[PDB]
Amino acid sequence: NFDLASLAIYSFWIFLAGLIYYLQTENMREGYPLENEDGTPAANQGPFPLPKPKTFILPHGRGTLTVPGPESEDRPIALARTAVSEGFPHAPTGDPMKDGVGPASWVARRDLPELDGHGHNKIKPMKAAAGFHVSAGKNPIGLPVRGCDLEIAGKVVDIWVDIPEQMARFLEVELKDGSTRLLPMQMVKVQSNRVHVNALSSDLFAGIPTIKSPTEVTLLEEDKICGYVAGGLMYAAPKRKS
Amino acid sequence: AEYQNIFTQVQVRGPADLCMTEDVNLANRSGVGPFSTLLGWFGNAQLGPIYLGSLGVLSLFSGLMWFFTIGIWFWYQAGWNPAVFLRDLFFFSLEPPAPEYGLSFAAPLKEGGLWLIASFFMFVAVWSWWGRTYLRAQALGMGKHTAWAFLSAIWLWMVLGFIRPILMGSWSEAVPYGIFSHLDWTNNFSLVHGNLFYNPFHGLSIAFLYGSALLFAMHGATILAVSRFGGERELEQIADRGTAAERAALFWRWTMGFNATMEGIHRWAIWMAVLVTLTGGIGILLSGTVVDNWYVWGQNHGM
Amino acid sequence: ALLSFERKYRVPGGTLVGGNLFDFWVGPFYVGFFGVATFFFAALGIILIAWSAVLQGTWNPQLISVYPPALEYGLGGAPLAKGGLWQIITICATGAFVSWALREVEICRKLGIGYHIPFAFAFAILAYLTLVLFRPVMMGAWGYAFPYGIWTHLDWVSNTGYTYGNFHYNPAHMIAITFFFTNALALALHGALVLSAANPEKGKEMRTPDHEDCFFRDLVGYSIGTLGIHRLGLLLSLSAVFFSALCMIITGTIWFDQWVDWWQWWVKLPWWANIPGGING
Ligand code: BCL
Ligand code: BCL
Ligand code: BCL
Ligand SMILES: CC[C@H]1c2cc3[nH]c4c(c3C)C(=O)[C@H](C(=O)OC)c4c3nc(cc4[nH]c(cc(n2)[C@@H]1C)c(C(C)=O)c4C)[C@@H](C)[C@@H]3CCC(=O)OC/C=C(\C)CCC[C@H](C)CCC[C@H](C)CCCC(C)C
Ligand SMILES: CC[C@H]1c2cc3[nH]c4c(c3C)C(=O)[C@H](C(=O)OC)c4c3nc(cc4[nH]c(cc(n2)[C@@H]1C)c(C(C)=O)c4C)[C@@H](C)[C@@H]3CCC(=O)OC/C=C(\C)CCC[C@H](C)CCC[C@H](C)CCCC(C)C
Ligand SMILES: COC(C)(C)C(=O)C/C=C(\C)CC/C=C(\C)CC/C=C(\C)CCCC/C(C)=C/CC[C@H](C)CC/C=C(\C)CCC=C(C)C
Ligand SMILES: CCCCCCCC/C=C/CCCCCCCC(=O)OC[C@@H](O)COP(=O)(O)O
Ligand SMILES: CCCCCCCC/C=C/CCCCCCCC(=O)OC[C@@H](O)COP(=O)(O)O
Ligand SMILES: CCCCCCCC/C=C\CCCCCCCC(=O)OC[C@H](O)CO
Ligand SMILES: CCCCCCCCCCCC[N+](C)(C)[O-]
Ligand SMILES: CCCCCCCCCCCC[N+](C)(C)[O-]
Ligand SMILES: CCCCCCCCCCCC[N+](C)(C)[O-]
Ligand SMILES: CCCCCCCCCCCC[N+](C)(C)[O-]
Ligand SMILES: CCCCCCCCCCCC[N+](C)(C)[O-]
Ligand SMILES: CCCCCCCCCCCC[N+](C)(C)[O-]
Ligand SMILES: [Fe+3]
Repeated sequence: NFDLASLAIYSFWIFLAGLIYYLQTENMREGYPLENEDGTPAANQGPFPLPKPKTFILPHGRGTLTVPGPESEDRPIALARTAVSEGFPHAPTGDPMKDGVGPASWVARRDLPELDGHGHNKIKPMKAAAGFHVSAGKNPIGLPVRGCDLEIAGKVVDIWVDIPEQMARFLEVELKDGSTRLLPMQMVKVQSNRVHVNALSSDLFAGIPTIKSPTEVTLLEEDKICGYVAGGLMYAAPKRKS
Repeated sequence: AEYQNIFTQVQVRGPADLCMTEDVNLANRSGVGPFSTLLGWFGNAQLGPIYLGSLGVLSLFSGLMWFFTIGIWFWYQAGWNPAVFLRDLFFFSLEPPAPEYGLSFAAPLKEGGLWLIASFFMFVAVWSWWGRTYLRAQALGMGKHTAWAFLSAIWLWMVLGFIRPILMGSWSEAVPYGIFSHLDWTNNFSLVHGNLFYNPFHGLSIAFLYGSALLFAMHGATILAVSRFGGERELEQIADRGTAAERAALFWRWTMGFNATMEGIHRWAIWMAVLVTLTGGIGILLSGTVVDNWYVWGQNHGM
Repeated sequence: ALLSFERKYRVPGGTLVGGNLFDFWVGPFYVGFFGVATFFFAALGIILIAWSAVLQGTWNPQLISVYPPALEYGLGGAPLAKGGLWQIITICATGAFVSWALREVEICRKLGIGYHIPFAFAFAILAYLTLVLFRPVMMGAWGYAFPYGIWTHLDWVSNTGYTYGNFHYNPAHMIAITFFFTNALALALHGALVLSAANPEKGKEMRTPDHEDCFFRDLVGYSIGTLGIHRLGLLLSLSAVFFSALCMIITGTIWFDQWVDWWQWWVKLPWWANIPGGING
């Protein structure tokens, strides 16, 4: 009536309830405790406790991160509460593209470049990566870059490539006024004669944030560049036709 | 329409990573082979180098002896005829000794002795390979998760041909070496034991197998959708959370009320997959050892 | 309530229908127009199941079961108790499932991410529809669909499979199982690989993607890479469910014998089918 097989399956469901509870607390190491829409801690936090802290040791002497810890956005958030009660949207109080909110948001990451295994810059533009070149598909360097209004914004002058992983992560585009911005690889459609970008119209390339160096990008600069560009999908909608 | 990040658009080559530094004993490393344009359209294009230590030579040799032992036997059933060999490749079978032979090794070659010899070669190939997965990680300073996850598969395998047959009294309970016959063995095993759908550890095994497809479809789609924020560089997103990890988590929070962290999702993933063979091996091990009829056993205890 | 980093993301916009009338949250859940459709279909469809439970006469959850109309009913509609519940619930389920996918598309848009997730979910919806709508319609009866019960729906699988001998011999079923097992192999390695880099041997710094790629090249001579593994995982799971629908949709519509007879197209080929010996000689 109470088998060993019977004992095994009751045991397993008990292990399972403990495994799920363990797994859930492990995924509460970012973002928790939950907050009310005014930034103060919410009363009802769920029935799983916060996890005891753990520590990663960054290579090449870059410090130790410990999660969970005190969370700070570390930047001004340009949005207004619109509602007496909770649960409603929050209004951009500015240029949400320039202010970095909504689908245009970025994160206050360390203002350094990602570092590969031997400690070198992880992303370098081809002009400075000792050894690299193009090997298949249409080579975009030289090609004109075109936005969602169907006007041109400049030309590809380089490719920023992943040194250890050997892939292209950015196009470097030169603007009508002669400066340059980085285009994320994922956000472009390379073709036989051009390079097309639905994210932005020609006139919003000038607002892609700019780098403090011509052969290194930083993690904080990568977040600003990419958040801006994807935010164009919503915020550059008036330009977009067809 | 929009770029989908399913196939790489432009491919770039540099010097290949020889992977200096760390503790890998480069005496057992090969050179680096060709690169593949074909492979580069979907993933990396670097082929090799491979690490071939003493433990990997052992694995690879007894691995081939397993394959060749079944091959000879397959040719012998073809009467050494090349045309028959092809006509019946999926129908041949190398089989364990008859039930009368017990747990004995006296069985003559043509009546199961060969099956014991192949299974010894298999046994060595899989285990020395498991030592490889622990040592290659050890060399690079990594964690042992790959070895431990491998241990879940070896469990089910070990139960099928070795632990359950021993506890049963005869090698004839073990699995044959053939394409269609191992399928036939599987269908009969469920019949002999009164419908494996009613083995609750088989039902768990299926929930985790379906869930592994659910989980991997969510996680792949989710990382491809935040790749535009460099979301596939997950270790840095663990070191320094970016907008990629935050957009990903908020999609799931907004959709089903909870969500993961860039690290934590890989814990879910390793456990989902591992529990397929953990619960599977248990289900098989109790079949016929402790329960002969699962459907009947089901009625007496719950459903 | 909110994740600590969440607020800057809750901006207006992205809806496909309704404008800002459903553009708000309830707890963690985004609502949107299709989060209201999702609620109607799913609630009603639940009310039909509870009602089906008093008819059958039990509030035991394990035991409740809802069957399609009998084969004799064909494709026409059935009395509510003689099959119509299943028939409506099916509409309710299809409604909720598709509404959920379009809710995911709104969410992708307000967050400005790709539309990968609800696209992958649509394969799940189409395997479902293959079983309850496509295959039953192509054969002529709702009765070829499966019953909605924890334990009954398992017996339908067994009855259906054994109608064609050992269903293992369905070649599409072979390819799909091959994708299903390979998916779980890849899901296990990818979890163990990334967790071995972020959680390395004691007394060591965090590993880098350099080491992920070194580990697999040591191990098997090739590494698909951090973007390949995620592409690969999606492709594995989605092709497994594709050949699932493929293996079920040809069974009993264009193929009717024991599935093992399919393999004679190779064994009975005339220029080796008469040879002495082997298995088939
Ligand atoms: C795929 C081909 C077959 C099939 C073959 C099998 C086999 C074989 C088995 C199951 C088993 C299960 N199947 Mg079934 N099953 C199919 C169709 C379905 C559908 C559906 C709407 O199409 C659903 C919801 C289910 C659901 C389930 C669960 C009862 C159980 C665990 C699966 C799991 O973890 O999945 C992965 C999903 C997750 C991990 C996420 C959580 C899923 C939750 C648990 C599903 C909730 C079901 C709920 C009780 C029913 C809907 C109720 C409404 C809420 C009102 N099956 C079709 C008919 N299914 C197993 C079992 O133990 O059965 C008794 C089993 O052995
Ligand atoms: C008619 C047939 C019976 C049946 C009989 C069985 C039997 C018998 C078994 C299963 C088992 C399984 N069943 Mg059942 N099953 C049926 C119907 C189903 C249905 C369905 C929709 O109807 C489903 C979804 C399943 C699902 C499953 C899986 C969850 C499970 C196997 C997991 C796995 O990853 O194995 C694949 C993985 C392995 C075998 C491990 C491999 C590890 C080793 C080390 C690999 C070595 C490789 C070697 C070296 C090869 C060389 C390769 C080269 C070197 C490259 N069954 C019916 C009821 N089922 C298993 C189980 O555990 O049940 C409890 C099992 O043994
Ligand atoms: C004894 C029976 C026969 C046999 C007969 C059958 C039959 C008959 C069928 C299969 C099918 C399948 N079999 Mg077979 N099969 C056998 C042996 C096996 C073995 C084995 C090791 O022996 C394996 C691995 C498999 C494997 C499989 C897969 C290829 C496939 C099941 C997955 C699928 O289609 O998912 C598809 C996924 C879904 C349908 C999920 C849909 C989910 C939807 C969109 C949402 C639900 C959400 C839910 C309601 C939400 C609830 C609330 C939440 C909890 C909040 N079979 C034996 C020989 N097999 C099935 C198939 O191919 O179907 C197409 C099928 O019908
Ligand atoms: C957690 C459960 C899942 C799982 C996990 C898993 N498997 C694993 C691992 C993990 C975590 C490993 O670390 C390990 C590995 O190294 O993966 C890359 C492994 C592994 N899983 C394997 C297979 C496998 N896993 C399976 C299943 C599963 N693995 C589960 C779904 C299955 C099935 C039936 O579903 C199989 C077949 C291996 C690829 C590998 C272990 C390798 C090994 O032990 O090799 C020893 C044998 C040899 C080195 C060589 C033998 C000779 C060969 C027969 C080839 C001969 C070829 C001949 C010369 C030419 C012709 C061939 C023809 C086809 C043309
Ligand atoms: C295609 C690859 C895999 C996949 C993909 C996939 N599924 C997904 C997603 C993706 C990418 C989602 O985005 C979505 C999600 O939100 O996940 C958290 C979903 C999801 N996959 C789910 C389940 C599920 N997926 C499964 C399968 C898989 N889904 C595939 C293997 C299975 C099975 C049996 O293998 C199950 C059980 C949910 C967790 C979720 C879908 C949630 C949803 O659509 O919710 C809205 C609807 C409701 C809350 C209820 C509607 C209820 C009906 C009106 C009444 C009940 C009817 C039903 C027919 C009864 C079933 C009886 C059973 C006893 C058989
Ligand atoms: C060209 O032809 C030549 C001859 C060159 C070839 O090489 C052709 C080769 C082939 C045609 C190969 C064909 C191979 C197959 C069809 C193999 C298919 C295999 C399977 C379906 C495997 C199914 C599962 C088998 C299992 C579960 C085996 C279990 C192994 C045991 C756990 C090991 C136990 C050890 C024992 C009993 C020995 C005891 C000794 C100890 C030291 C413990
Ligand atoms: C409602 C809850 C009910 C609970 C009922 C009792 C449960 C009993 C326990 C179940 C076991 C669950 C935990 C299993 C996971 C163990 C975590 C683990 O593995 O810890 C060591 C880990 O660091 C090593 O890996 P890394 O962190 O990567 O080094
Ligand atoms: C009654 C029979 C039950 C089953 C018998 C045993 C079967 C084989 C067991 C396999 C378990 C799977 C591997 C463990 C889970 C995955 C590992 C994990 O999540 O963390 C591993 C962790 O520690 C890291 O170790 P270190 O690198 O040494 O710190
Ligand atoms: C000279 C050497 C000859 C080599 C011959 C080539 C063999 C191909 C085998 C497997 C490739 C598929 C690998 C898929 C499983 C990998 C799972 C994984 O962890 O991927 C992450 C990635 O490896 C890092 O980011
Ligand atoms: C069965 C697989 C899914 C298990 C669900 C685990 C619990 C999810 C709820 C966690 C709590 C969410 N919350 C409120 C803290 O945000
Ligand atoms: C699992 C291995 C799959 C590798 C096959 C890759 C197919 C080649 C795709 C070429 C892509 C061409 N294009 C225009 C998208 O760049
Ligand atoms: C030192 C090894 C030399 C590298 C050899 C390069 C191979 C040619 C690359 C083209 C790829 C061909 N293909 C179709 C397999 O992709
Ligand atoms: C080094 C090979 C390991 C041998 C393990 C398998 C034993 C095989 C038994 C075959 C029977 C031989 N004999 C003499 C009884 O006919
Ligand atoms: C790590 C993921 C945890 C998800 C939990 C999945 C629970 C599914 C239960 C299916 C029940 C099978 N059975 C035969 C015991 O009834
Ligand atoms: C075991 C299968 C059932 C899985 C149910 C999914 C868990 C419910 C998730 C909702 C959690 C959100 N909530 C209510 C905590 O805020
Ligand atoms: Fe990942």
